[PDB]
Amino acid sequence: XPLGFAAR
Amino acid sequence: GFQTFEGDLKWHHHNITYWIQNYSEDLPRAVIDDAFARAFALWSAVTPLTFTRVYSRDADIVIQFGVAEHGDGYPFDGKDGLLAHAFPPGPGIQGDAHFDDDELWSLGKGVGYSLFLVAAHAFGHALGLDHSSVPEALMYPMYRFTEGPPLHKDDVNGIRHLYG
Ligand SMILES: [Ca+2]
Ligand SMILES: [Ca+2]
Ligand SMILES: [Sr+2]
Ligand SMILES: [Zn+2]
Ligand SMILES: [Zn+2]
Repeated sequence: XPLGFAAR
Repeated sequence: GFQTFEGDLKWHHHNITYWIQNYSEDLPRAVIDDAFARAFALWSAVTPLTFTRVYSRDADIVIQFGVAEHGDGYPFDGKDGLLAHAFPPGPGIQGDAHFDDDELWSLGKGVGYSLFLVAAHAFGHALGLDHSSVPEALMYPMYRFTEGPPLHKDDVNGIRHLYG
């Protein structure tokens, strides 16, 4: 695999 | 790795169904339902797709809040870091959107991460979009809160290359 969304 | 997806990575029907399998306790259930509806509404305005909530795993897009290892071999990492992940359109696990339940989920101005903004991003993938290198695009890989309209040209350009 999935695409991931990352925080600062 | 060696895993491959099936298909061309876009939907080939216009009524996309979704199933909210569970909830973060951080917001009322209806507020979460609306946050997902609002995220879907961003994309339905600029595509020929409709998004219909269903109530079984028959759905194109299955939505799950998970902690750590939550069933797909791609574990979440606890507070902060990875916030969510999503699989491109197709059968089975494809299309699905998962959110890290170890996060504090908020809406705008809340002290946690915006469920609305994160869902809008994840759903972008669940429709077929890749990450953008445009820092202000919704599909940029890093979360930055904002109150301005989420979609940018690069996002609409990506989505239209998929659906017209
Ligand atoms: Ca996390
Ligand atoms: Ca939480
Ligand atoms: Sr699916
Ligand atoms: Zn992403
Ligand atoms: Zn997952």
